[PDB]
Amino acid sequence: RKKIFKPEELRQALMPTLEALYRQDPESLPFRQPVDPQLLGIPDYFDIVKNPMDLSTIKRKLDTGQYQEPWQYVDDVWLMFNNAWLYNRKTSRVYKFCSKLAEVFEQEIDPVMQSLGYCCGRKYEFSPQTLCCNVTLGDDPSQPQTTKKKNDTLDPEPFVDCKECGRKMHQICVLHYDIIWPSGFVCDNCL
Amino acid sequence: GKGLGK
Ligand SMILES: [Zn+2]
Ligand SMILES: [Zn+2]
Repeated sequence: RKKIFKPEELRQALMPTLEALYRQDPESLPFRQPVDPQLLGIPDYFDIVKNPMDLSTIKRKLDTGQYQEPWQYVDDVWLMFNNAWLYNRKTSRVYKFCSKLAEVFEQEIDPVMQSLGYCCGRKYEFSPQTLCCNVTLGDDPSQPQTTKKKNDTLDPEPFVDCKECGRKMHQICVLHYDIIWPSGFVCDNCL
Repeated sequence: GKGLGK
């Protein structure tokens, strides 16, 4: 039946991934506390970032059992990075630091999500998809909200739920070209 | 578009 994750299971699996981020010096420094626009002198910050996130807040969420399942933790991690890549310029120190944190995260999260029964821990598709030649802006919980182009955006890798345990798994990870699931997808664990 | 930076 439906998998429920208890707080201590999520904390013990995931916290090392967050620690790996905190370990980065200088890179984690701008991410260790909530952005304070007065202190930092950036009064436009909450004009651009509608839903702030930082390492301390994620830590507090883990410590207090605020995540019901681990994709929610992954989403906050990417909300944090996506906010910073939005607010800050590509040539800025804080943007480059953010890209380093994301690299570290990508390398840490997969075996840890695998230990929790998931296919992997990866949020985004690997490449932009080929194209054919206001309010709360919610496409995705990690996408910073909004109130001529380059085709370099990544979409979230789409999910299918296991009908037995209720875990969200990637379509591209668990659905294969030569297998059909007439009665709905069941993950290998639950099989 | 982009913020005043930090
Ligand atoms: Zn996957
Ligand atoms: Zn399952």
